[PDB]
Amino acid sequence: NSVQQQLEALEKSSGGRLGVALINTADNSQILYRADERFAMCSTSKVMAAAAVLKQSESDKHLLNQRVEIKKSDLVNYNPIAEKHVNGTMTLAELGAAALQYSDNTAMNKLIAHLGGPDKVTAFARSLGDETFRLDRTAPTLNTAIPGDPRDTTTPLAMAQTLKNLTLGKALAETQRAQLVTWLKGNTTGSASIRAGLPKSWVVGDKTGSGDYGTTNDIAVIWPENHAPLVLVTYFTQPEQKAENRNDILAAAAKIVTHGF
Ligand SMILES: *C(=O)[C@@H](NC(=O)/C(=N\OC)c1csc(N)n1)[C@@H]1N=C(C(=O)O)C(=C)CS1
Repeated sequence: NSVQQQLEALEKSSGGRLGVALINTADNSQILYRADERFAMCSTSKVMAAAAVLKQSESDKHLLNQRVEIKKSDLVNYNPIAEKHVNGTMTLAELGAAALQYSDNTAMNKLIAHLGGPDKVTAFARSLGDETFRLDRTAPTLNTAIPGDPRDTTTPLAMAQTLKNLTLGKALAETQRAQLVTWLKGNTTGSASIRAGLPKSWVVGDKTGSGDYGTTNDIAVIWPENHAPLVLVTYFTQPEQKAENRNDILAAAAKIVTHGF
């Protein structure tokens, strides 16, 4: 079976819908599966919000250290870092780190509020040439992941292209690019997702997402030991609202598409 056959078979066995885009930066080749179809991003959208703040910081040397007050009323469904800082402050940099490395939903909301709302995140994506990304809601409602709902969606290929631009390319100034990469590499939430399908010693930066409809996502940049980087988006969603999330499917997809590399 070819790689395409392998992916189709994975989806068939999955009980849902799998979206994969891998970009091999060695030769600009791609491994694409439903890559122009829309999926709910869930918390993978946090990369775009953090990057939008990094872009602003290029032209404001005080931005990343700007204090943001954290209140009990800011707490939502999942906020392991922000809850430690109630009655105190976190900087915008600390909010970026918490959003990306712990998937702190309060931190995401502070980034969105700072930027001026979800539509400002969409505008930032558009500024990078991403015609597909849209952010419509704050956390946690951006994770409803209802089949066919266009809110808070993108396609695997659009997200792979933009993640490449953000981390390895044309989107950010060098210090800010490096900061985004540092954040992604230090993610704590991705052990069982793309990372689990790769050689243990490969360096990886990623951002996960999980939502309703068993929606289970991960977006990654991967640095092999002897090869150019790979950029990989694995999105997965299921037909029933209360389906279990399935990080194992993402690991399995990663293993399939990184074979040989
Ligand atoms: C991002 O995806 C976000 N997900 C949620 O807050 C969830 N629902 O909001 C309606 C959700 C659905 S299933 C589940 N576990 N959480 C955060 N993302 C993750 C992640 O896996 O990246 C988390 C660690 C914290 S919650």
